[PDB]
Amino acid sequence: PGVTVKDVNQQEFVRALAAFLKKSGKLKVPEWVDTVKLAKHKELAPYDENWFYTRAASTARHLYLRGGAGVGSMTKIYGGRQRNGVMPSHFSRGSKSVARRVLQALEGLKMVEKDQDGGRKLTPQGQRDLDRIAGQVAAANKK
Amino acid sequence: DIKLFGKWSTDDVQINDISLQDYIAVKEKYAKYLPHSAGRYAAKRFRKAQCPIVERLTNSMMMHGRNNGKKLMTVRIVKHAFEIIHLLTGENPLQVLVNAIINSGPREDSTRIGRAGTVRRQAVDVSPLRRVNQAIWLLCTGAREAAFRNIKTIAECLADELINAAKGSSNSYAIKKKDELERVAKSNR
Amino acid sequence: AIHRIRITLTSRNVKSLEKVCADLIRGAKEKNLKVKGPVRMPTKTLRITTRKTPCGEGSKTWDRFQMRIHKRLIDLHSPSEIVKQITSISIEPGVEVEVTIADA
Amino acid sequence: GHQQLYWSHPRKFGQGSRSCRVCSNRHGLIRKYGLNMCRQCFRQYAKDIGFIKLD
Amino acid sequence: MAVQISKKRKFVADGIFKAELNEFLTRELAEDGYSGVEVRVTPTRTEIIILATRTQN
Amino acid sequence: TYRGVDLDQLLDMSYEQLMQLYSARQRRRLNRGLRRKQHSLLKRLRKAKKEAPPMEKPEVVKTHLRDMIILPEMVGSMVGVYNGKTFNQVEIKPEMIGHYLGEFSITYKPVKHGRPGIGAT
Amino acid sequence: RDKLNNLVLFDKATYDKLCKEVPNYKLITPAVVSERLKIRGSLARAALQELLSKGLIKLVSKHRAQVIYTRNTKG
Amino acid sequence: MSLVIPEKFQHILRVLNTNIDGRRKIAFAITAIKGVGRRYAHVVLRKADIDLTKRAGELTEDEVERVITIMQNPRQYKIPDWFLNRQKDVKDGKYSQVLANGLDNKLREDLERLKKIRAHRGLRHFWGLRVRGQHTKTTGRRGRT
Amino acid sequence: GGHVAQIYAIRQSISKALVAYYQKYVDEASKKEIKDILIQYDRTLLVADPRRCESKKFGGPGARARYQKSYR
RNA sequence: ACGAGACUCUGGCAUGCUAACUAGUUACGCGACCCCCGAGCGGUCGGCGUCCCCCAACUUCUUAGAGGGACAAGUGGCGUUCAGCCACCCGAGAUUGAGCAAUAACAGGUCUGUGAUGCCCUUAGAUGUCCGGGGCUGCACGCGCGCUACACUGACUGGCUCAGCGUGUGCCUACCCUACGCCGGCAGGCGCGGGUAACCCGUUGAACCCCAUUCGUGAUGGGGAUCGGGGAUUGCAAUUAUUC
Ligand SMILES: [Mg+2]
Ligand SMILES: [Mg+2]
Ligand SMILES: [Mg+2]
Repeated sequence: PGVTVKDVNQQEFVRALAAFLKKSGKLKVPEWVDTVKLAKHKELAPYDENWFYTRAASTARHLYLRGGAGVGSMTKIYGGRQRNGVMPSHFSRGSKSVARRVLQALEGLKMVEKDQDGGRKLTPQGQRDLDRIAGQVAAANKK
Repeated sequence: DIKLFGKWSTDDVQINDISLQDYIAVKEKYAKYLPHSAGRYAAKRFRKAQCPIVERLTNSMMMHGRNNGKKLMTVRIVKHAFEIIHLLTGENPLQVLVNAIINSGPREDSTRIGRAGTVRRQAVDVSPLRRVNQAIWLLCTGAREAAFRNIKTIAECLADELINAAKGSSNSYAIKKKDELERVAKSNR
Repeated sequence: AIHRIRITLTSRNVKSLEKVCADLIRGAKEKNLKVKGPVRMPTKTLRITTRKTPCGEGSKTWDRFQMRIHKRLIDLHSPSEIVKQITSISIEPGVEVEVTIADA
Repeated sequence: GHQQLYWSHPRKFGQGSRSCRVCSNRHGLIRKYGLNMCRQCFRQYAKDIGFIKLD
Repeated sequence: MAVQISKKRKFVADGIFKAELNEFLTRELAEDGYSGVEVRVTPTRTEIIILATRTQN
Repeated sequence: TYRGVDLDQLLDMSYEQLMQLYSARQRRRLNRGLRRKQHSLLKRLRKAKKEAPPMEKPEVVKTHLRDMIILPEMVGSMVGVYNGKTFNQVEIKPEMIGHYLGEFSITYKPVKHGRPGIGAT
Repeated sequence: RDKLNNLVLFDKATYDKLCKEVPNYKLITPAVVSERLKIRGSLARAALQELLSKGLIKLVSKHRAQVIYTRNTKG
Repeated sequence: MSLVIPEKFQHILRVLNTNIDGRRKIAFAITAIKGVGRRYAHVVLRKADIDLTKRAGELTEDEVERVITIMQNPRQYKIPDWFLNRQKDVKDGKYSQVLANGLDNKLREDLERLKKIRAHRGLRHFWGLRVRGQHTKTTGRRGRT
Repeated sequence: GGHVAQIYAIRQSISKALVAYYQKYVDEASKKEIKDILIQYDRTLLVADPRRCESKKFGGPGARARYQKSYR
């Protein structure tokens, strides 16, 4: 039976697959993984020091759903509200360097590749492990 | 039979006084799984009477100005606090809700146009819609002022308000204004 | 040819638009052509809103001006040298008309 | 006069270059859809352009 | 061909044409009894028809 | 000293690396065009410096351009800068190189106060 | 009601108090235990999960703002 | 989490030139000194390689001075150039973060040096008025009356 | 739409889809016996909500609300 | 008879009609996927094609034209049993919002909207016009319209998931919206296209909300005023701080 990423809770799934990159450490992490401030509208840089792995888990899942996306599309997805303080809050996109770095990070693992159109999409093997993990979390979640 | 939130069968609740048998809306006919339905229960008159009570309290709780689009949040506030009730007492949250409402529903009020002495001149009995209308309002206001700056949050802050109102102990903020309103009407009879 | 030609039209008033297009559609049928019916786009509404008063004195009243743009297009698979005359014998001075060739 | 400073200041970007196309005024302009008309004159000629007060 | 105007501005461009056209003929044929104009537009050979009360002068 | 580098290296050093010890604003300003108006002011400032007798403060020069940055070249000058009514007198000394001539000639005398009249109910 | 400000990693004297008293009543929330003995509220949920690890308190709610616990079955 | 209060739990400390409270969390306790904010405290904490979940009180002696060396010489301790307070200093030009009563008198240096040069900003600082171009018609009234 | 507006559109659609399938491919005596029970309960499962929204007027921040008038 | 109403636009209903390669939906043929011991018409796909002329049809979804539909119509109750009102059934809808808007009036505002204008003033050391700099912001105070808050119906970090109006490259006029790849922590920068537009931005991956973590009732991880330093963008010029 199954198992795709659609039939598993994405909240638990993204946690599970982020553990996979933590377990199989090959995703090249930039030097600044401790100091990015991570999506300018945000402050107080993320609590989890593995924030690059949960980000990498998250962007991999997102692309599997809506492929053919670039860096600018990634920054919009993770863009949150910027609280201007005394000025009313607005919407601001995430930092481009972190989304750029993770996008190339999946390239070094050969999960994603450039296409004839702008953006990159998961390769056959790239979405293969994503469904293996989706089955892994479901069986753990199911029982 | 309706397993509200997967529990709390409807067909055990009893309501004492004849007046709110017509009004209390916890009967199996309007036995909804959740307190959320945009059913136009305020577009006309007299429809809010048949609107389910569990919808009413979760709809009045959504009121301080800072939380006006939080219906799903108020559904979790009642659904959590209903657990605290059934956890503490073991009987039906639905039952104690109705006992809390009928106990905390003020009957006598004062309203007039002459020279009001203390509140108004003439003591006036309430209709059994404003009675249930007001009674929910004290409960909602009874959790709000307690949960404002306390460590305890609304789930228990509402919870202790109902059980105190249901038994009757003069320590709940809701029933504390109820009898006070009753006696001022008896004062200016 | 045989050419996959398309003819488009656009204006602000619709009563002429319905009749003038149907005139081209009926002209196509009497010419016995493989004719694609009138495909019609969502309308375009221009929403200029203005202060409504020349000076600054008023009760904060405004002026909501509208203009609707409706565009439709027909498609054919008939030779250009045998469809020019029909698209030319219908004028309707209130309308805008554009042509493009089979390969576009 | 002379030609070196008569128009030395640039009528580039800004309110100086822009103006109404009827009254040469530089207040209450409407550049939307390239009108370049002030609000008073636009209300005056609105029917001729085709902006109709539908609702 | 190279620079074509957007349709929204285009219907504005025709609309701003007749507005000023009617304005100038109003100052030009005022004593002649202007009484309005009609611009019979075609893709190439646009024609303008005046509605004067005394066209003879 | 200016940025840990003293005034002696400031006078002889070139424009292509004074941008860095300048702040972002003045670096950007010099990165783009330096027009002919301010070149002449520097030209006239240099002529005033050379025309100053030894151990003598060079003569006052007046200007309208209250938007120039101060350069190491013309430190030690008497520059009169218009504020709209008069040319305010400003002396030039080492520690302004990252400021403007308009920053010193104040364009308004500060208000002391006045007793409220008919308003202020 | 002025200020409490007195909670730093509740000591052994308190320790024995909650370990033999908390599992003997039904309403356990990080807020009430914070009121009950003196607790602040941060180490409250740390205490409840530490008790939850022991297997003597039963969790019923498991929500963000409300983690509701109850005593064991009696008899 | 412990059986009793940790034996060397310091309720008050004497780091630098103030008394940071020990009960508050470490990332928000060290920030109490001038010159460090929420982000500066968090980054220097990571360079110290100490966990965030602990408090300031139980932070033992070794981590007391390990942080101090982090935040007086950030440059050689791999703190980014974008993070410092006194970047490109107006007198010395060293990329350095000032974090003490030094910051109190460094900030005091600007007010006088602008005052000594009679800059419009310094004069407004001297007169107590707003210096960044605000409007004083209907605000700032609480400072005079 | 939004989260809940979508959440109502799903349940509304599947109820109509079931009865439409029931009416077409099996006896609707069964469809009449299923149409009643979900009518006596939450009529919204088939009848769509006809109220969409109300436009904003140029006198206040919203549809019926007005900018606060000050005359003192 | 004018005004009200009627009227026009708009919103809701039509699985009824006309049509959709600038909207698509199913069916199909694939291609990758996954459980596979085999399942198997298992399901995932906003991945591909199905008008280079069938390799399939169709309009449910989207769009917009013609229409229809609602009228106190039906049922009861009240009412002179009149005009109507109340309740109920069936119904998408039993009062959707606007636009227009009479007789007139007011020394209402506008000569600073106009090559609209009477009269007066000025007209070469200009009250014409241009150029440079300042000012319209300037602060013992008072008032109004607002925004942000005074928090644990909450902030913080992380993750999941959703819209609708409408705009977009220029008469003047140079100034458009921008995908993607790379560098930068951000601000941004550099190349590389697309779009005069249901084609590209854009399936508009919006916020709130939702789900996990930390805080713990402390002017506190609220609040973000004032204030220092640094970096970019716009411009010919950013100081009195343009903006970030
Ligand atoms: Mg508003
Ligand atoms: Mg009418
Ligand atoms: Mg500041």
